[PDB]
Amino acid sequence: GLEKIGTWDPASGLNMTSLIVTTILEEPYVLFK
Repeated sequence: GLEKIGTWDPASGLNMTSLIVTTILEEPYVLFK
């Protein structure tokens, strides 16, 4: 039936109700040291 679903009021509007760096192994950008 008719149920309240939230309020309205003029101020409040309508109030309803270490970094893991993954990479690839690829020379020469990232090779295994």
